[PDB]
Amino acid sequence: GSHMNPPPPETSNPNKPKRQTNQLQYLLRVVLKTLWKHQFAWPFQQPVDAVKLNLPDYYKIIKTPMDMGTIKKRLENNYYWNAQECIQDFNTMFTNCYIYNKPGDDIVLMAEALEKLFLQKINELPTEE
Ligand SMILES: Cn1cc(Br)cc(N)c1=O
Repeated sequence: GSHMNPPPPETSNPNKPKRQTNQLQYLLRVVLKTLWKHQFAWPFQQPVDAVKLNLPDYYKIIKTPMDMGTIKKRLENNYYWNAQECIQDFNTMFTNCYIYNKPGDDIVLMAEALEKLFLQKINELPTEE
């Protein structure tokens, strides 16, 4: 894509130690699955293309970009060590949305719908085996 967008967040790095936990499996099989398929998922399924969306200040404001495309790749490619790292990525995606966009903008209502499902699922994050 455009050189004016940053490189996406890292999804592969052999230097970072990896593990596959029952909680990370839940995060892919329940949490990501639930949000990915939601009618409102599409703005969150890949990094923000600030060029295409004509948001030139997006990456001036948002210095910790995250999206569900990146999280899906992280989960499928076993990038994470623990559930907290993955939960932190989802919370970053939501907070970035609420910081950048005006409250009650469509994008905000979409994030809110996903976040509601997210909280319900995360309260049921299984005990670590
Ligand atoms: C996350 N997200 C996605 C799209 Br599309 C447009 C935005 N303003 C945004 O914040």
